[PDB]
Amino acid sequence: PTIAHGDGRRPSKQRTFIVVKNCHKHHISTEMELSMLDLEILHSIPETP
Amino acid sequence: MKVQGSVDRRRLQRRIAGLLPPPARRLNISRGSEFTRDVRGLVEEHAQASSLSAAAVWRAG
Repeated sequence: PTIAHGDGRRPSKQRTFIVVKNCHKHHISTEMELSMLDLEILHSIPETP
Repeated sequence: MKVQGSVDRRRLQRRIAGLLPPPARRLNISRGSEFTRDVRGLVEEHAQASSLSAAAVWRAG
């Protein structure tokens, strides 16, 4: 908005702005280690208790 | 029958069947039908190989 002034010499023009916003990008990591004994006895098949 | 025997062919077969490599990934570029039936599999396998949520990633591991 704007106020309309009289004593001011030339009436203020109405105002519009263009605002360009940027999106930041953040990436996130974690590491998990797993043993080959697990990764194998998983592929195998159980038969006994 | 007369003797039991000391080993189980069933167990030997099932224990090997888990050590054969995964097959190749073909892609027919001569028939449209087969081409699509393979590209569908391509997208399914990417999902299964890169989606954390499932354990199938860790299996393909």
